[PDB]
Amino acid sequence: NDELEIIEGMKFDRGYISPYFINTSKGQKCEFQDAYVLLSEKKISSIQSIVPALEIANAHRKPLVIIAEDVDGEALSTLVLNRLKVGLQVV
Amino acid sequence: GQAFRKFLPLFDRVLVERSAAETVTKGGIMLPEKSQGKVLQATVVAVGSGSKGKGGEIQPVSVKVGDKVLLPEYGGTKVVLDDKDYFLFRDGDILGKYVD
Amino acid sequence: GQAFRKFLPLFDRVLVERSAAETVTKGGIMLPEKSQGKVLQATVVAVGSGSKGKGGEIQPVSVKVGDKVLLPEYGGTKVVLDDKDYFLFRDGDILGKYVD
Amino acid sequence: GQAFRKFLPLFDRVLVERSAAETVTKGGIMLPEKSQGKVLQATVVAVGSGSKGKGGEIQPVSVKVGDKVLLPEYGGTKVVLDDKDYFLFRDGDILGKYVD
Amino acid sequence: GQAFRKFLPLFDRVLVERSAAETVTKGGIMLPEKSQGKVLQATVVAVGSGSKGKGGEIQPVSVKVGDKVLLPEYGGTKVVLDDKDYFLFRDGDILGKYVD
Repeated sequence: NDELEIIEGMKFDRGYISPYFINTSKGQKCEFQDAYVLLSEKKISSIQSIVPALEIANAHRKPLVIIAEDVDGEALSTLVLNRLKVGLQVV
Repeated sequence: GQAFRKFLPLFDRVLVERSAAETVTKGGIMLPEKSQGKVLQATVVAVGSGSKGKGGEIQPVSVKVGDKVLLPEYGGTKVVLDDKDYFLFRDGDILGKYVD
Repeated sequence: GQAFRKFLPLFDRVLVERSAAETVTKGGIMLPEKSQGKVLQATVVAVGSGSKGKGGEIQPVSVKVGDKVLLPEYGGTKVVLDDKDYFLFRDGDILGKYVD
Repeated sequence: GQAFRKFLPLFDRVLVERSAAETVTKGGIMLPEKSQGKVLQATVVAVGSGSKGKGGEIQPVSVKVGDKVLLPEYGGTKVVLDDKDYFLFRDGDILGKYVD
Repeated sequence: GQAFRKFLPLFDRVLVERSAAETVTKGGIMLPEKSQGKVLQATVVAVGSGSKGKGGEIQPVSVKVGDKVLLPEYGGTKVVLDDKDYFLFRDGDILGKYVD
């Protein structure tokens, strides 16, 4: 049968970089409410460029979604480590 | 000269111990163990007897055991005492000294 | 020697602070923050005790804290004190001194 | 030492000013501004205090302000005073001196 | 100078013997004979007469036969005495000395 699907909001067809950020088992989704959004035009590589955003997010106890050109090894390692060992809400 | 764990530097060499690297920022952000690299803060644990590079009588080393020093980022010789790592520099290589 | 923020240079090393770079021309034209590069104007913040390169007794450093100096464009060691950046040179590397 | 525009060379350094390049030949032929290159005629504008390379007491610089000198073609450090360009050499680098 | 097996070092050279490498860990694990490489623990077996690098009268060597020393990882000259291997260093190359 034919179907009609309505897509609302802003859907841009890009997935999570690492499976470690998933926090919802049913459906394999990373879901957050009242999240900060960090928009980066250029690639994020170094730990200095990424740590301040994590500090700001953790100070206010809010999740953080980082939309960027790409995330490199050092920053990604910091993100996954903090998410796994602290429960930091990041994606 | 002043010995340390039965080891005595020769001439103007100084044996120092590097401080522990930071693992958590001033906030709550923890750091990967591969990102700290090398730290330039050290404490002097052993001192040699005197400088052979001085003409005539040899001069004493300019630092004393227990001082906190700022090291260069390129020098140092690795030694192991009681399975702990210490670094041997020349008295002229130490960049600076901290005071309290 | 004269200390600064609990840091003391050794021998004939001099610790200096670089001046702030220009951001607006003498007119109203502002400059990109990537174009200023490095400035060769500095102020002396700390001085060592004396030169080890002099035979016999060591000689005092030729500059005093507070002087304004013209630095070379290739030397200098980076140090951090209270999260601010300072540069460590040798007393013989300083190109010139300004007077008022 | 003798200062110039509030600038004083250190040790045995000499600050000199290059002469203006020729723009018209002895006849009526004018020369492109890209062809003159660099001129080796200079006038001494500032002199340092003394040579650190001499053992014992430091010796005075061998030239005085106002002399006309023949410089080498490979050395010199560029400095700017009141937006005018001056060149800093070592006292031993100056090739020759002119007399009247 | 003190001889050893009818061999006498010249000037400030020191002849030392390397210690035997570990073959079994502190537990029961044995190690391949190709993995130990080179050991930096040595015992002094012969000492020279004095340093030719000192101006004027020559100075005696700073170590005595029987001392245990920590050697550098890059120097040393190979010699054979009674089919056993010994290593010849300069008195200034020895990194450190052990005491009991």
